[PDB]
Amino acid sequence: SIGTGDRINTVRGPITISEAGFTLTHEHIVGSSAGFLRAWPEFFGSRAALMEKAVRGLRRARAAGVRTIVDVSTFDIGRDVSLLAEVSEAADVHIVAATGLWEDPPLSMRLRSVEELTQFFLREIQYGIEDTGIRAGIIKVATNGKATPFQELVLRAAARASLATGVPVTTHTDASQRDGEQQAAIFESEGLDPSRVVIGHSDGTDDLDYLTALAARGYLIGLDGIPHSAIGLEDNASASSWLGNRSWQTRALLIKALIDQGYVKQILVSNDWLFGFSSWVTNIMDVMDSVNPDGMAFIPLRVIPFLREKGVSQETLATITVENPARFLSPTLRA
Amino acid sequence: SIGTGDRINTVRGPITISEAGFTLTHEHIVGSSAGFLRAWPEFFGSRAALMEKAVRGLRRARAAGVRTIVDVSTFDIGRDVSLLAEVSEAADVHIVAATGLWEDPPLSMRLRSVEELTQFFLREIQYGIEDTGIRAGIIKVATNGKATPFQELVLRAAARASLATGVPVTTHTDASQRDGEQQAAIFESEGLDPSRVVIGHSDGTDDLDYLTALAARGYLIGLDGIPHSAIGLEDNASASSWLGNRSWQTRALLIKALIDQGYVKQILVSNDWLFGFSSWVTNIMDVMDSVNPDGMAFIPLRVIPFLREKGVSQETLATITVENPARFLSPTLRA
Ligand SMILES: CCOP(=O)(O)Cc1ccc(C)cc1
Ligand SMILES: CCOP(=O)(O)Cc1ccc(C)cc1
Ligand SMILES: [Zn+2]
Ligand SMILES: [Zn+2]
Ligand SMILES: [Zn+2]
Ligand SMILES: [Zn+2]
Repeated sequence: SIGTGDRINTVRGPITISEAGFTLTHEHIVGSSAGFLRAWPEFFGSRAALMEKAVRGLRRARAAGVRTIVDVSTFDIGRDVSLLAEVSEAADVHIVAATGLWEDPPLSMRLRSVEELTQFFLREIQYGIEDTGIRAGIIKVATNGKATPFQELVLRAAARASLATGVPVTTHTDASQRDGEQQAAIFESEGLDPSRVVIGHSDGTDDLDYLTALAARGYLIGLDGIPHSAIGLEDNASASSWLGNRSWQTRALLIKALIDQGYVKQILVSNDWLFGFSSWVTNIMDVMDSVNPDGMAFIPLRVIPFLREKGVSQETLATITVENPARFLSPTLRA
Repeated sequence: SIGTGDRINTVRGPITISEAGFTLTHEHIVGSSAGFLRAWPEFFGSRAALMEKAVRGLRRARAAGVRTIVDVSTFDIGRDVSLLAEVSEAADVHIVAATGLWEDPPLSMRLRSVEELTQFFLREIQYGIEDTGIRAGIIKVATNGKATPFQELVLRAAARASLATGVPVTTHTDASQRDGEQQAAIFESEGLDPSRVVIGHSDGTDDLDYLTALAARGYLIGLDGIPHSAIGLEDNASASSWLGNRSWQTRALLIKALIDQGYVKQILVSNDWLFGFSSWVTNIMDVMDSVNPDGMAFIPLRVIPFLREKGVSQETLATITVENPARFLSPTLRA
């Protein structure tokens, strides 16, 4: 009970590699902000309504074959690990929680040094989140174009926490700006092995030069938003820029491109779904649920059959959906 | 137990006007960020260390004559009303908690409409903060120069919540940019009476044209940071720009200027002290405590005697420190 060791931390305790099964590596129960669900639960109808909706969605994902999700909600996404543990137990789906910082850190984080941030990320991996004793199994970081000075520190702190514990790093990018190239430079400057990093939102680009430049160095490629656009604060007239300019089939075909290039063991697929979403326009969930009623079951019910139709084998899809997440999540300095 | 009515809400329940006594109207137990004390209590040594330090400081303030403080920490300052109630009971000092939003709201707040924000502020005044049942007795808002679009909505929502409940509004300004002039315009556009508003950090300027333009319309003037600079994110080489360019005597003399102009009933004085401070550089509390060891007792131990030495009567100082805060805090549409 003291030490990361080799099992994977979930919000209901450690699991073996063989228990993870079919794993969605980039998901959210709720996309929110620190403190917001505790301060304003009625925003979501109620906490009970959100919890019940998440249990129904995870039971639908489980019926389609999902056994684990990685909830990549950080502190500043409003991660509530008590809600994750309740939903995990009710749905009988393992949930891996995250540490790290996304793109909305408050001043009490933004003023911290790289050493202080490393202490905070290590707290959440090695000791517990808040007073719950629940430990993170992944470290989430973010850029949106060139890193801000503080995001460079977050990247470096995530590398240090990974180098101490063997827990991997998952990134948010603006893939259209090729952020993974700067993220890789910063991680490598700290000595992190690329096999401990997934460069996320990588389905937000069709640039195979960018994607293969990352995979060739050993990074995992997170094709993690297949049923929806790589969304961002476009201001002006954003709202339901949800679906995106590109079809889900176009994003899914990147999975086949990377298989065809030899990178089957470096692909991680997901929906980047959520059951509540306060860090966006009001009623965004009506739009999301009308467009993708399968929610987190979209990957197994629609993307897997589509790839089979395109000639990808069941064995190759099991490597992507079962073997890769287990190898990636199992703590190590080199996977 | 349902309804604002006429008593003042504190973190230990309603008090009468006569129970408030000598009141500091702009203070903080902790200056932080939402969720931060729960997620990283070791930043402050521990939660117990911060709590004990706050109890010692409030007992020193009580020994100097203070009976109530108004903790103007919002959601995004990391207000923890359970910590306030614990400290209040241990120190035997009443604490009035705040709703509203300061200058660090997260995306889940910044994307909300004026109606949604009003619902949130009314929740915290009329129902309770989080699941505590503790109700706010004041609404805190902020600008730093020209209002952002979202800060205009916060100002308007604060006015609407005040117009429904009679709870007053307290503002953060960059006084050097005369923000209170735009804040007054926005409040008045919603129908709020100026007697329900204190324009804070007004000791951050020597501009008597600005200060009297506000007082002449009926606003209260918050001379609320006497022992320290009106601090802000100056970046570059901020850190210990704590003391400021102006002396505490220069700020205190604004109190006498406004008395001499006829505005004794519109002055509110405070320290704007805190016992922990994570929304600033590390170890800022060492600097603060070395420079002002009297903490929240600075007003009664140093500013009151200084004003007496300058010819202000004990009766005039009781109006400022006892009568004005009771009249201001007691819920009403017109004070
Ligand atoms: C909840 C975090 O979700 P995400 O996967 O980064 C998608 C996302 C949500 C909200 C904003 C402002 C940008 C992007
Ligand atoms: C805790 C809120 O305190 P304040 O009175 O506005 C003084 C203040 C603190 C922190 C920053 C970044 C600006 C100003
Ligand atoms: Zn993201
Ligand atoms: Zn996400
Ligand atoms: Zn302020
Ligand atoms: Zn303050």
